[PDB]
Amino acid sequence: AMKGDTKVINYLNKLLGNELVAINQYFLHARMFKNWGLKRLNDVEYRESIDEMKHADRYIERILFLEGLPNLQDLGKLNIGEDVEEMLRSDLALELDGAKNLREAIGYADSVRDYVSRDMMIEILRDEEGHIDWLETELDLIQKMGLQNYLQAQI
Amino acid sequence: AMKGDTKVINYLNKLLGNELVAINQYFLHARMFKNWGLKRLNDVEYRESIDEMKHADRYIERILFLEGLPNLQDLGKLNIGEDVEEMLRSDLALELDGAKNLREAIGYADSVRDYVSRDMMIEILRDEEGHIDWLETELDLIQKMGLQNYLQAQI
Ligand SMILES: [Fe+3]
Ligand SMILES: [Fe+3]
Ligand SMILES: [Fe+3]
Ligand SMILES: [Fe+3]
Repeated sequence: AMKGDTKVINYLNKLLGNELVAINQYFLHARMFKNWGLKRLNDVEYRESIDEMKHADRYIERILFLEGLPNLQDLGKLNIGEDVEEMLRSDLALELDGAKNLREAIGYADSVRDYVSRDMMIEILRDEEGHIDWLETELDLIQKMGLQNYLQAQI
Repeated sequence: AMKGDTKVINYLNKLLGNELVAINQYFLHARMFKNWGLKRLNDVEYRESIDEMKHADRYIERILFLEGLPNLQDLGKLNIGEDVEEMLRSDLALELDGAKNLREAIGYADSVRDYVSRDMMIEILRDEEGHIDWLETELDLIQKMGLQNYLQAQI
């Protein structure tokens, strides 16, 4: 019914890619956390991978509605941590860069008056910023407490 | 309780990577098929992504049990098709190469007498070969019938 802007489509595909990587990374990390007996951390990672799945859905829906083609695009490795701090750091690196990409896209969607795409991305960004926030606190505590002291209060 | 062979672990991580890519690709393709009104094709792609998820689980379980670390490793783009034939071809390219990697790994697991890893991979290979087979038939029919004639008998 309506072919959308092609740079918007190109942005949506870039963001979709970000989500797929986030999905795979939190799936792995969640399983590693669980293997260690860190219920709380596994719980949040697991639910996060579910959310990112949901974002990915929204993105694909939107590309298809705009008569665009899903088109990844080199996702890019992929930094599975070897300890909790490392894992959370890679996660936060992924999230921050994702948020950036979202902010640029939202800008461009608005310039070209794709308010539907813009508003969808804004809703998603809000989600991103909450997890970013959560992540920055955990890493703060590991810093302040020390990784071992931090873990043991999880257990 | 038991640190496993490190080349086996390295192989398991390579195969895990293959699964993650397969998961992301069939998730996308399944959604594209569905957007076109191809219930049967979407149904099989969707269920396939579920299976590959299950393989990924088995792999991560096994790496963790062998005191190995999940470690991807450049997944590699990623070839989303633009029509059904193209999509199925990319899928089959992915599957065949995956099967190959499995066969090498199974060989090596057996040489070093990791029968548990070997047997797990054999079970997985059997799954791979069935979908490969299914895929080779669909592509045969598209060839014999022509893509349009093929589709319309789906609908
Ligand atoms: Fe997201
Ligand atoms: Fe997020
Ligand atoms: Fe598989
Ligand atoms: Fe398969």
